[PDB]
Amino acid sequence: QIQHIAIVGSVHGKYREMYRQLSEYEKSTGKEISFVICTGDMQTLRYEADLVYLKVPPKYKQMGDFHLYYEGKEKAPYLTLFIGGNHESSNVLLHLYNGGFVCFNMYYLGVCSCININGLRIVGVSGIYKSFDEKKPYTYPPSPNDVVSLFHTRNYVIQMLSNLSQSSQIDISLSHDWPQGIVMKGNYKQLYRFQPGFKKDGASLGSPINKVILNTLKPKYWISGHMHCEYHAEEGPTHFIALGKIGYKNAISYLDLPLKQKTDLEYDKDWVCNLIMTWPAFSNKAQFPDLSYSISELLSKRTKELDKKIIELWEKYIGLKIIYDSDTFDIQFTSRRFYIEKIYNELNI
Ligand SMILES: [Mn+2]
Repeated sequence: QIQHIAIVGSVHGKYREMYRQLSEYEKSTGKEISFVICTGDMQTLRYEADLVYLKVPPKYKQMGDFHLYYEGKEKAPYLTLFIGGNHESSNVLLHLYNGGFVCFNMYYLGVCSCININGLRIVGVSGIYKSFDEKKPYTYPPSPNDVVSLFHTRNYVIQMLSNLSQSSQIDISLSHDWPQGIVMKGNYKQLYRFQPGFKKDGASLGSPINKVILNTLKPKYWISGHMHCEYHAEEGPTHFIALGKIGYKNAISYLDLPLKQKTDLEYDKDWVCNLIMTWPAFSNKAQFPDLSYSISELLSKRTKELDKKIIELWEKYIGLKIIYDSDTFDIQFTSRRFYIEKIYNELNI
């Protein structure tokens, strides 16, 4: 009993083409896709006004396909999970920094999070690395002046994710840009001949944030897009897989994993606990996180009984199953934060 998981690189707003490719797999092979994982550059523009938040070179200022799905004209055939890249409707993703459905069957994992599906634990890290923004807080509501900085990966996600492999392993981890250094742990020679532009960065190619996270959690798989190429490498127990951009053949691959239990998309318990316990750092809706707080210290307060109560409270107000919610994203921002704050305050601490 195996589950077939589609892994996708950069979409660049080409959804109909991606799904058309995907259905041509379930027929060319007769295999069934359990679900789809996308590693970024989703460009989830709802309508024209969102073009403001899409940082792209001029020739790529396009609406793409997403809005058809947002309108209901098109329907995603597979449950599709994704993180943010460097080309996004960044206002939408900020509204959903704590994750959310952008439309039917399309779930954004947020700035970072861990989810559960079919007995798997999947960790996501959105964005790309620029050193000058790694300590920048998020400002809310989103402003057009932040189009250039919103998609940069913050350092704080390291602390948010670091304890996640304490109780069980991490099956799959996603990022947009590559973990730094991992280019050297594969056939980088074969790569360079095909991508001469990568040679210059050397071992420094990729994100140091993702490097730390990979080393700390050592997932079974690490999947990245962004680099417009196919690539494999091995860092200890972790299989690295890089994917190209939709419209080209290196863009989609498939993971045939053992399916132990079929199980709906669910919030990860440990992630939920971290999410609740770090609330004080995120209590200012205008500017977060507040790094006068230590994410680590806040998370050191996790105890078994506390975790147990959190999961009970989460299950009550929100539910363990991640379900589709068609409320406008600004409502979902406020709503999820309302319940996070409620749960924390009920712990009495
Ligand atoms: Mn990219």
